[PDB]
Amino acid sequence: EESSESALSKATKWYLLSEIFRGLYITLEMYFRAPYTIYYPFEKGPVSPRFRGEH
Amino acid sequence: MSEVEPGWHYWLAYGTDVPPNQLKPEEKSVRAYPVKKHVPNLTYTDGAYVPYNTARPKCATWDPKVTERP
Ligand SMILES: CCCCCCCCCCCC(=O)OC[C@H](COP(=O)(O)OCC[N+](C)(C)C)OC(=O)CCCCCCCCCCC
Ligand SMILES: CCCCCCCCCCCC(=O)OC[C@H](COP(=O)(O)OCC[N+](C)(C)C)OC(=O)CCCCCCCCCCC
Repeated sequence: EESSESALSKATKWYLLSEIFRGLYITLEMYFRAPYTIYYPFEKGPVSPRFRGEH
Repeated sequence: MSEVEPGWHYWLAYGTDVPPNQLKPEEKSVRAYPVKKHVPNLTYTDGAYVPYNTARPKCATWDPKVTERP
């Protein structure tokens, strides 16, 4: 009896999957972003002068 | 990827701003031996490096000689 939301508001979010449709929408935002992948062996990740490799 | 010459292997990986063809003569390496064509990784071929011991054996067996009594 101390829930601020009315019964219909709590059930409209529940039946219409409020947060799931948002969750899909955020994932779809990434679809229109630049990916991170680099095309090794045609490109190389960063190296620094302190790097340890072959002796 | 082993076909990339060592000088440019560093530039390609965003490790340096000066390409090895724009090097200052006071920053090039000085090699007192002839430098040949780049050799890629030779594994899965006949050119694969073979390790061996660079040290001689530590005991030298007697070189036998026979001497005859008087
Ligand atoms: C129209 C057809 C497409 C969408 C179909 C699904 C509708 C879902 C929302 C209704 C449920 C609900 O509960 O809606 C209400 C909810 C939650 O509101 P709250 O948290 O109380 O808001 C806080 C207080 N405000 C009201 C002042 C802001 O809003 C949402 O989460 C909206 C989600 C919108 C993004 C998802 C839509 C895009 C999906 C892919 C479309 C191609
Ligand atoms: C009158 C209008 C009719 C509308 C009909 C639509 C109803 C749909 C289901 C609503 C009920 C619900 O989401 O329920 C949630 C149920 C069970 O939840 P529970 O165990 O009861 O706990 C929660 C409720 N409490 C606390 C009140 C008890 O599990 C789930 O999370 C199911 C999530 C399924 C998501 C699948 C992906 C969606 C793909 C489609 C969009 C791309």
